[PDB]
Amino acid sequence: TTIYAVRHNGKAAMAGDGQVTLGQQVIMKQTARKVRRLYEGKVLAGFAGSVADAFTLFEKFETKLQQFSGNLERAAVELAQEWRGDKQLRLEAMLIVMDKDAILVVSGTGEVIAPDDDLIAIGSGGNYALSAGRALKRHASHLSAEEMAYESLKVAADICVFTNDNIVVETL
Amino acid sequence: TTIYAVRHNGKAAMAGDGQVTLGQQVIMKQTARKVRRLYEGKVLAGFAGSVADAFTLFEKFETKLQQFSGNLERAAVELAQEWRGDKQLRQLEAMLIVMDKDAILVVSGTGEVIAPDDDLIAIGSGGNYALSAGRALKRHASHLSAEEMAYESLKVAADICVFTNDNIVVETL
Amino acid sequence: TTIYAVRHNGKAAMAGDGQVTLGQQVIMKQTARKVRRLYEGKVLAGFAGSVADAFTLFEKFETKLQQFSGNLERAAVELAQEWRGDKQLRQLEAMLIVMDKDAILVVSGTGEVIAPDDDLIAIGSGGNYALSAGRALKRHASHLSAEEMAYESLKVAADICVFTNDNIVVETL
Amino acid sequence: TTIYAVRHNGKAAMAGDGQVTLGQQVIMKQTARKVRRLYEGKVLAGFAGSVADAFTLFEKFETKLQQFSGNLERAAVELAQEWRGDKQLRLEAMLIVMDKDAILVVSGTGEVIAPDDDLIAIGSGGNYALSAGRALKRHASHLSAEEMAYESLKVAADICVFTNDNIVVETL
Amino acid sequence: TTIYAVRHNGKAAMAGDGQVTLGQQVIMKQTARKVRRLYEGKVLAGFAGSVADAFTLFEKFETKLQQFSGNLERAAVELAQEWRGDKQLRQLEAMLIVMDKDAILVVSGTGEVIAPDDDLIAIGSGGNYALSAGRALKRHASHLSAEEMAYESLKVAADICVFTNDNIVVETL
Amino acid sequence: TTIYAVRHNGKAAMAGDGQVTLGQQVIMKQTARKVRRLYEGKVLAGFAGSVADAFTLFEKFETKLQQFSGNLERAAVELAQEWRGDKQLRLEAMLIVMDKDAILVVSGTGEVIAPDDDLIAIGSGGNYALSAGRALKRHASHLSAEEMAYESLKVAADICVFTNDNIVVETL
Amino acid sequence: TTIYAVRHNGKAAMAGDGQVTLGQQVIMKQTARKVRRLYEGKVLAGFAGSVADAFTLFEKFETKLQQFSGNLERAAVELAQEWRGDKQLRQLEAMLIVMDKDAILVVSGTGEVIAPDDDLIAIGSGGNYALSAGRALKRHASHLSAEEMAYESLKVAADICVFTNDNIVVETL
Amino acid sequence: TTIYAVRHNGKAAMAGDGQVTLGQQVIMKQTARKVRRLYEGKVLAGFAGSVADAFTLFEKFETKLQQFSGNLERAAVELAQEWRGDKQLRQLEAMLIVMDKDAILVVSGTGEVIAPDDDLIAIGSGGNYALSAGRALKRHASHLSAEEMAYESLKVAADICVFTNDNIVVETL
Amino acid sequence: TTIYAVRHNGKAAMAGDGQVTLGQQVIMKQTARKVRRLYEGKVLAGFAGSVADAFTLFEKFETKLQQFSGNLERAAVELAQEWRGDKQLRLEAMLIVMDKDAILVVSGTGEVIAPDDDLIAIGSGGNYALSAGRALKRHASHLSAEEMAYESLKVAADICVFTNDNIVVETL
Amino acid sequence: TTIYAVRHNGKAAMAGDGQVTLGQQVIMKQTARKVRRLYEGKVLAGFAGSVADAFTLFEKFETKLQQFSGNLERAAVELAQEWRGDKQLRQLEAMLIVMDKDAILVVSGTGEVIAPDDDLIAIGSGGNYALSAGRALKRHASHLSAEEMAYESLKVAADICVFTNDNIVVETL
Amino acid sequence: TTIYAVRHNGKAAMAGDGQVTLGQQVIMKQTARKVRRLYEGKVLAGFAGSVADAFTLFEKFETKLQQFSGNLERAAVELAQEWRGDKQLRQLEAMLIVMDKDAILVVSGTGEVIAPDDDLIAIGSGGNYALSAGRALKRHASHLSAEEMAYESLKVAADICVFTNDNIVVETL
Repeated sequence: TTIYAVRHNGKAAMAGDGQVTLGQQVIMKQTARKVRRLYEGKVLAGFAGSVADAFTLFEKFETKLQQFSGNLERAAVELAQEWRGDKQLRLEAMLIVMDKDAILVVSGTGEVIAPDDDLIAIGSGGNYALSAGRALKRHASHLSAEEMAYESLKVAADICVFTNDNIVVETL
Repeated sequence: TTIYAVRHNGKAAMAGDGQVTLGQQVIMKQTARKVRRLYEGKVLAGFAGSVADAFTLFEKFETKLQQFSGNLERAAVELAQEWRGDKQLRQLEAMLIVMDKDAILVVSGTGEVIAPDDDLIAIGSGGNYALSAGRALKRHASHLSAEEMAYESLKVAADICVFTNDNIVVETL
Repeated sequence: TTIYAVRHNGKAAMAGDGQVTLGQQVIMKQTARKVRRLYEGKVLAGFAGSVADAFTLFEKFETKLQQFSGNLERAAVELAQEWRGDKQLRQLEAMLIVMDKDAILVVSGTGEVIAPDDDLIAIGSGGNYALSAGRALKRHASHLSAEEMAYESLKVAADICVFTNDNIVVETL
Repeated sequence: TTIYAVRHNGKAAMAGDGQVTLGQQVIMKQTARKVRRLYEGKVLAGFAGSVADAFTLFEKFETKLQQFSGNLERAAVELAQEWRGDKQLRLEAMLIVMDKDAILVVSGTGEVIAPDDDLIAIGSGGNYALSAGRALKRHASHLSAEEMAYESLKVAADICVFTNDNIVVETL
Repeated sequence: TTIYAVRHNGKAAMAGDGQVTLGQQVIMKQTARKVRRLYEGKVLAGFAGSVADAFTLFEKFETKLQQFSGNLERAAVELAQEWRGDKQLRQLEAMLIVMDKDAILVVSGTGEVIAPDDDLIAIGSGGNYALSAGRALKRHASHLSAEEMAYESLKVAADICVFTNDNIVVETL
Repeated sequence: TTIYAVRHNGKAAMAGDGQVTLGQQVIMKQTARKVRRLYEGKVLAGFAGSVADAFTLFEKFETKLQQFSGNLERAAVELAQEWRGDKQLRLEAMLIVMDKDAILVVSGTGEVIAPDDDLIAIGSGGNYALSAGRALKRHASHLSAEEMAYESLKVAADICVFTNDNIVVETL
Repeated sequence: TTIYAVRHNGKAAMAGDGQVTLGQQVIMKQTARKVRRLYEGKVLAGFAGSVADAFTLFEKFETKLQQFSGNLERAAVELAQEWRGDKQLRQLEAMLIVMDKDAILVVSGTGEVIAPDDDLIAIGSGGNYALSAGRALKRHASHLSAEEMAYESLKVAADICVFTNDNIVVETL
Repeated sequence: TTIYAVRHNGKAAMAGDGQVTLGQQVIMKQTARKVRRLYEGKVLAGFAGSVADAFTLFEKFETKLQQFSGNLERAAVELAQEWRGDKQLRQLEAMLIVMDKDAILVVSGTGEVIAPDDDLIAIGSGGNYALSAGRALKRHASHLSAEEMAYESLKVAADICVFTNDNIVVETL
Repeated sequence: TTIYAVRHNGKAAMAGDGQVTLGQQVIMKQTARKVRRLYEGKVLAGFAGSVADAFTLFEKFETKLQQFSGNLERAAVELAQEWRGDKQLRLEAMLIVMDKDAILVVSGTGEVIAPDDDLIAIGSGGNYALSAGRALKRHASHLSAEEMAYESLKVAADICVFTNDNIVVETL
Repeated sequence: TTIYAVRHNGKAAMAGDGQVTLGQQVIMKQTARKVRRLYEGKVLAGFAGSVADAFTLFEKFETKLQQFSGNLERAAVELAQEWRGDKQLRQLEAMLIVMDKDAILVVSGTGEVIAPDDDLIAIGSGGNYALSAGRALKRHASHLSAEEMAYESLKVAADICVFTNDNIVVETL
Repeated sequence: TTIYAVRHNGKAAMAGDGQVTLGQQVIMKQTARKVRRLYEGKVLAGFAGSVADAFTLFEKFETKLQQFSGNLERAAVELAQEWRGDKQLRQLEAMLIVMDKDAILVVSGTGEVIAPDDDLIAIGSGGNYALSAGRALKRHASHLSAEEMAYESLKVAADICVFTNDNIVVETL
């Protein structure tokens, strides 16, 4: 799994692959959709874990956003301390959220991280898309956010055994 | 244990073996019936796991279907979230297979709800072998019926997996 | 990694993928060729482990093929007891597969030598998936040649195993 | 540690960082030189382990090259099966070698790998420089091999805690 | 410990040894009686674990026998899902065996409920040894009564299992 | 620790040593009293664990005896299933109880054991006093219960590093 | 991570780096600000763990600062016994550091509360390296202010600790 | 940490060191005060463990003393049973030392309440060394006062144990 | 397995059971003979391990006895340091040897132990026969050495799950 | 086991207990003599391990005492590097203690050679307890001879260590 | 153990403490001399580890110096390769410090030969603390001599590390 988000030239994008793996060994699905639209379509979210846990956190993050009038950082922080508060969800998959202004990553370890260069990724191949995204932002700034997100996922897909090239890109 | 569901040529079939193994070493039963009919004969379900856990998850799922108006996909996800929260029923190992005349779904104890792209999938220790046979059969032997594909895929899994025998029972919707 | 051999209808074939994985996570190569021709082109061999160990065992097996008048079964067995006798290669978890015009054999670090009952067998991460596909094709698609069978069996394994890709090279005898 | 090699437009390069880490926790040196010239300056080699093990393998690889008249692949293969043969050196650090025609990676696990796209890397941050190098080769082919090797190391340096930005680039 | 039940030729019997072992090393008792009569004498039950857990499960099973009009199969299944539902007894590795005039059932901490295909089954350390003896006697010594079969099966297990002695008590129905 | 009980010739006895060991290595006390009188002096009890756990179980066993009119076996059984029921006490030290008619051993594993020959023991050296007690009952039946209990403890004391010879014998 | 506090020559300072590391291998952020101002700007606090836990403990400590008339030592101690009393934060291996105009305190998941003997202390991965630098500067470079001391101590730690960078933010009181 | 109590020649003294160690490797404080006065100066108590756990157990013990009319022995046992039941306060590692003008007691997290036969005892990582010195001193150097024996025994423990220093503070009743 | 030796009233005896257990779970033989005669019938030996290891040590101990003219202690000591010297035999089963004058126990850990009271035992139930043998020597000295050895084994047999009552007693 | 050596007031003594323990649980001997006289009676030596290893090291040390003109310190050091150089005795966790009229030395499997700062040292399970007693007696009971000191130090250790008894044999030089 | 070498202002100094610890818990010596002079007073060497291993590696290094004509760098690398090959002398834990009037070097048991960029470095359990102090001193207290920096850096390490004491001995070239 790899989910990469990038704000570039007033355009925001988030791309994800489609592979689902069981027991770190077998492929069970190739066409999964891991990028979801939240909060009246003003937030692009993604989760590197299971769909049951993803939907549970997506729901709790939506009520936090409605509680704080779309304050992405404050909603993420209280979700993180609520997430760590739960017996069951306290899980090493990470959450990535993004509105028109900020990007954030929320981990089960309670870390809330905003990227320094408006680009970040999660999943088993996230550091590979992050590596390609940074080279693209510096040496290929003529690419759009959607193009950057797609090429970074494609780079990580050829490296990560748990990330395929069935890449879907969502724009805000 | 190997349970396999396939939708082919307008028919739906779910097969399963009958071996019950304890301690990953000893056989105690050879003729178990692992494929059950739910929701007044409209849902075929099976469970890789124990009997009491199967009946528990079977009841919660049928309850979910009546509450969600027969929506298999929405009931499977809600059951998955309920399954993960319950600390007594939480089995990362166990998996659930369900199928109606329209869709097939697998509910993981890890919380994953998977819909097969090719309308065939399997669970259990030998499920990936039946999955391999079924894919080959759907491609190069499409003349076989759904219940024939289900039986032949279970037969291949049984000759490879030590926890799956050839006492195969096929249920057709 | 997946390597699958099949002797079907007077033909022999051995196919392998091309993916090389490090640390069970990262892909370093996609177009590796793991099926090597041995003994004046009369023998096909494959190894599920590393390149260094593959060559070491290939040369030793080639030696004993000259030593035993090209007798695959006896060359395989004494290679197996020397393999186990070496303090180096005893720790290898990968297996070796060899075939000629008349026989298929698998040699292991366990000291195993297996002739398949149906003239088809596989090794590697997804070998059991290609084996299931091959057995289903052998029974319900016997019109396919050995070259198509080995190729189609590998693609089924490639779509399930995360350590096996579709860059499949089929070497026929 | 990260050592990245790339052949591009008839030019060959290999870059390495300078950080040395003890116990995966403390930095002991920042200016180490990890890229060495072998075989009359026709081979660029690098090792992701300790300098004693690096020099030992560098010496055995030089005699193999002189034995096989510069056959990089045949020298690497017999070094790998000799490497696995040794009681002590049988070690999870990897070796990278490169002449004017080929690039190779040799692991203590006996793997001899030639890259598909004339670029590869080793070390704790090697997959990050590999990720940036592939995005650069596709979307910034106007860069030279030396420039590509330097930017890939710099990308991996900002990601890997064991890789610093004291990057030295050697060209063949 | 070994407890073996058999319904053969219109008779039912359940036998158990008497050895109690602590720490898998030391014998504390030799004449324990592990076969208890339940439900107005119409049910025989045995537990391979400790006395405290045996009584706890015996009373709960006796409750559900009154609750379900003496239906063994359904009382066993809901006892199995409550057993698994308790944070206490979920960790128990021992199994429970129950029988009446018409059925034999084994309930486990795994949530298992198994009806034997041949009306004979066993539990405990040497249950598989008594099971093998019972199946051989069922096929080649069918003239023996259920009481002799259960007794002879236990003595075979006692001569192999270090945790099973010859102080065997056969309770017939 | 070793606590041995024996009924012999209408006389009942229970003997215990006095050593207390911390961390299975250091001696902290030599004069501990491990045999206690319960239920109006009609029950001799002993516990092979800590004094806080001993007093807790001694209290729960006394109320069970008063609830069942001195039925030693029924009180022990429901104590055992209550003992296993507790989160904290569910402990590998064992309990030994004895009235004028029966002897019982209750373990944290839920085992309730009456001896076949009216003699039994608990503790790290219990099997050694049990071994000597059985040889004494067969080849030295002229000894009293109190003498038998004392000599069995003394035999176990010279063998078990956690059992000293400060032996106190209580008779019913 | 490294956070170092020092009260020297009538001044108070607390400095921290900016590196955030995941899995002890990968850097996700370089410009984090881990020194937060508390209690109407009269208290500086820092946490070596995650952001969620840092805020949780910051708000609880701020509560007890109002609750105890701004008494750092007593607010720290009762925060420590509540921290240990929570089944959540008991498992936290990181420590908390707090200071006002008169005292410096470190609170741990161990239940520890330590006032430094020389009005200087540090926490985090490289805290002991900044502590050593601070003590050497306190003895042989007492002319430096508390702001320069805390800053220089962090740079020494940054050049040794792989989890501490040079993006140091010094908050003075 | 080493705390040692001795009653000798009509005087009672309890000594302790001042070293606070984290991670069994690093020193953070050298002048801690581990011997506290309780129950209006009539009880000397110390705690091998953390500060927050010490203050928690100190408060529960003083509460136990007021409820049991100053009975040290009955309060120590009741505190021990309360300590074992509380899953949040349960520390098998930690130990508590208490002493009045009549008795000395040690309360273990394992639940043991020990009264010394020779009216001297110690707790902490270096307690057995101070215990060894104190026994030798009470036998062959009885001319020393109780506070002298307490200091000299701590001084011997400090030169042997790496977790105990010579910053010894002696409190006399 | 239990092998017990005792010198008593000028008579020497060594008794052993007959049970052989595989994997600490299953009984494979009930009539094994574990007490062997060595050195012209002047030494009674026993081994608590496998028959292949027993015969190997029995042979090496016989040549040591012939080398030292029947010095039981000196032969046992050099066997023990030779035993620890071997790569394969360096094994937690113990050896027991006995001539007309001394009894010794030799462990794979290099311990050579002569009993203080002319009686000692080895095997999984050795401490139980040792416990009964000491009570018998003190409170039933009218028994012969052969009777004492038999009753001690019989006591250990009813306690140890790995020791049966097929007891053979050999006298010197 | 405890062995303690002391050179005090122109006298030298080495004392040891007699308890032999197997499996850290059971006592096999109570009157063992672990202090052996070496090198024409001019050297006392003791080993905290097994008898076989004690003799092996005793003979090797006696060899190097002849080899080095009875120089204890140099014979000890080269014995230490040969001890570590042997693949056998490298795994020994016990230590060796040697003394003559002028020096005391401890040699370890770690390769350690230590001369005590105060001419007294101990080895074995309770060596640190006898060491503490010896240091207290050296400071506050200097009138005792070396023979009484070594004897009294061992009895203190015997009353604390479960692997050390009171059957103490004091060998004077 | 902490050994620290610094070259400053035309002078070279190497300091070390005197604590010897066994089992990471108990002190056996407080006045050891860990800094040795080699190569006829031209080389200062120290060893974090045991005595016998120090003398062994000291001898092999001096032999390497005579063979390489006093070349510290070439002798250190050759010793490192020799150290890794010897399976009896291979200590991943141990480290070696050497220094002449020109260079400083550290030889790791992991095989690393490091030359400090700032001409100061340290080894041992508390070496990174002395390294932190020394860097701060070279920057903000350059007026101190090399032997003063060596002592003060060891003094800071000793007050933090539990395995390093203040019995510091400084050797100057």
